[PDB]
Amino acid sequence: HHWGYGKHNGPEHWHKDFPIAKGERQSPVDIDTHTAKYDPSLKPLSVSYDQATSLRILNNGHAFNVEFDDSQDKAVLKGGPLDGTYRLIQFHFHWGSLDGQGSEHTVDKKKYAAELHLVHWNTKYGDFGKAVQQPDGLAVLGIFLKVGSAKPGLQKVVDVLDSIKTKGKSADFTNFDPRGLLPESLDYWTYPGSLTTPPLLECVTWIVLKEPISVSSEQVLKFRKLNFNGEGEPEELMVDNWRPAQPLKNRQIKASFK
Ligand SMILES: [N]S(=O)(=O)[N][C]C1234B567B89%10B%11%12%13B85%14B%1158B%12%11%15B%139%12B%1061B%12%112C5%153B%14874
Ligand SMILES: [Zn+2]
Repeated sequence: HHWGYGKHNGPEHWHKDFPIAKGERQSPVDIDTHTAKYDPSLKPLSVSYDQATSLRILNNGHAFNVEFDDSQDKAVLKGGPLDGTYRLIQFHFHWGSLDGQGSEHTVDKKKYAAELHLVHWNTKYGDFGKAVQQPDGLAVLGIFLKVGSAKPGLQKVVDVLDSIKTKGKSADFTNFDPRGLLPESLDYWTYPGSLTTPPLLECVTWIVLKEPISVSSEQVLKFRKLNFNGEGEPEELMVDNWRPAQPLKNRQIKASFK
């Protein structure tokens, strides 16, 4: 009986194995745009993905992960609220069964069709496993997806999903450029939070871009053809793999923009 997104193992059950689910800095959250305050102390955000080296794409039974070589500083996030250098390790998405749901963060209670998480770790801690044990160990760049025009830089991902339909399947995925998944604007909201999946560790500086990217109906439909189950098991479509908004508690969301 492991964790997932169903009635019997979903978000409302996670706290039994992972008591930090009811912690003081859980993610995601609703971003109330009128309560978020512009912060002049924020430095410019630097997304440096030119040298990124993708390796593989994996269906882990919860989402698909595009993994990167993070054995040197090649694709890095710095600036904004961050002190130091954070290395890109992987990205993945959360999405819905319908276009009106799928994001984890919400904006004035609005749910987007999906949300992209680019996961980075603070190089001062030497490895990802050490980083997740620290309050400032990770920086996750969150980008909302809405349905409209196709995102050309997403299509290479979309076209490999056939090869990784079921839990445990992986495919080589070299030379993928994550720059093609970014919107024009780097305007963002930031707050201290957590991983939104077990182990729900309170180790993340969240940076959520205000500008969504647009993807086509056909693109998101292909996400929805993935499977939570393993090969030769009854088919359970990989949809609605999002955690809902959690209590903000003693936190302020800061805006990079006026
Ligand atoms: N939505 S999230 O990025 O907070 N958490 C997803 C994951 B998957 B697995 B590792 B990988 B890295 B860590 B565990 B799980 B946690 C981050 B990725
Ligand atoms: Zn995520």
